[PDB]
Amino acid sequence: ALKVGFWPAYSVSEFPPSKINSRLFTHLYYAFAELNAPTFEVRVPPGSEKTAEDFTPTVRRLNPSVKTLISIGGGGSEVRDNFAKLNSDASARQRFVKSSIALARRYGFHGLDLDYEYPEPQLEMENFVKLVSELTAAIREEARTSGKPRLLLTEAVYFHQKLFPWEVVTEYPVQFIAAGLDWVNVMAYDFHGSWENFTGAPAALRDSKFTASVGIESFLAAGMPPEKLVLGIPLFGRSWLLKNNNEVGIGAPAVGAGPVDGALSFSEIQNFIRGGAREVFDTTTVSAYAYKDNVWVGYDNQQSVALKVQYAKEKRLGGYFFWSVNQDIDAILPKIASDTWG
Ligand SMILES: CC(=O)N[C@@H]1[C@@H](O)[C@H](O[C@@H]2O[C@H](CO)[C@@H](O[C@@H]3O[C@H](CO)[C@@H](O)[C@H](O)[C@H]3NC(C)=O)[C@H](O)[C@H]2NC(C)=O)[C@@H](CO)O[C@H]1O
Ligand SMILES: CC(=O)N[C@@H]1[C@@H](O)[C@H](O[C@@H]2O[C@H](CO)[C@@H](O)[C@H](O)[C@H]2NC(C)=O)[C@@H](CO)O[C@H]1O
Repeated sequence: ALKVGFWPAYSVSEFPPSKINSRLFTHLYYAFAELNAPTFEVRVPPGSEKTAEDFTPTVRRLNPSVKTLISIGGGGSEVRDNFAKLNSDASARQRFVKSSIALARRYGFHGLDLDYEYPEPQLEMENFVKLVSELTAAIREEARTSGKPRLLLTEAVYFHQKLFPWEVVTEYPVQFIAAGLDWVNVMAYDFHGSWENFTGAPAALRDSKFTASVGIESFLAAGMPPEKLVLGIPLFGRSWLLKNNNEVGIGAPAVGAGPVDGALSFSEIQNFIRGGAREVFDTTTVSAYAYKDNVWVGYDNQQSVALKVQYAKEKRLGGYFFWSVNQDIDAILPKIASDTWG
């Protein structure tokens, strides 16, 4: 039963690792180490070496059984560009593989994660396959030479097995992934947001083609062992500005991004509700939304998280993950999730 949380280094001043309730997790990720083109000597951003080193001893103090991984990359164009450059260059791949393994050992992490959004089109998937195959082999070799248990290896994946479901250019090779990786973190969110002129459920479990269940179904149908899938749950919501204050449900017309630039942490959503916003549970999508005046936000709440976690158990999945733990400062949703699986 994998109970996974991502801690982003950007949040250190407001949410240091000491604030994570590690009792509610089995694995905690440090996000992110950088690719460091053109040498591809993978590293944490210079200046954050102390934070990276202290992360694992700190989180283990509250739950010694908890393990940690360091995630390399992240969302966004710069990371994607760097992976694409890296994966086409055999010498660069070698430097990346060696330095990433060294990095995990240097800071006392138990594993590595790759966050590459996304290995498409076909050429990019083919070259990513080369990188990951080489990384798997080197991880096994390092275990042999050091005598230590092999580093864990995971990666972030799109919600769906096909890239992309409306126009397939490539797809995740599930047998390859199951053999080389301990699990994948399924990013079952960002289905809807301010890029649309209507409100919607950003992480709908079901409904539409853009749902967590449809995505999970696609990986399983391709042949992914269910235990290799870890269901992502966001600790943030997507927000809109409403066109009309009297149209406040799902599918209401919108005029752009709400605060803050279209995303609001769960903790800020709790503040929003305490400040007069009305919370609504949407049973159709298994999600929540809240609104006040011209601001509308869709997110996961106590009820929808319990339902999603039970869904993951019903579907025989490896577990669940939260992005990102700094966004639920009181750990309300990680608590519900942990209690639900137990
Ligand atoms: C596994 C996963 O969920 N991956 C993707 C997420 O990483 C991504 O969340 C966003 O991550 C970036 C990088 O950590 C965040 O950007 C940072 O934001 C802070 C605060 O605003 C700012 O100080 C930093 O400068 C900025 N760093 C960078 C490198 O841009 C961003 O806040 C995260 N967004 C949310 C909503 O949590 C999500 C969403 O884009 O996508 C996942 O696929
Ligand atoms: C061809 C087309 O219109 N495709 C739409 C997708 O762009 C859209 O995907 C979403 O795009 C957002 C803006 O780039 C991203 O923030 C978000 O991650 C992404 N979500 C997914 C699941 O791919 C989808 C979903 O709204 O709709 C398609 O119609």
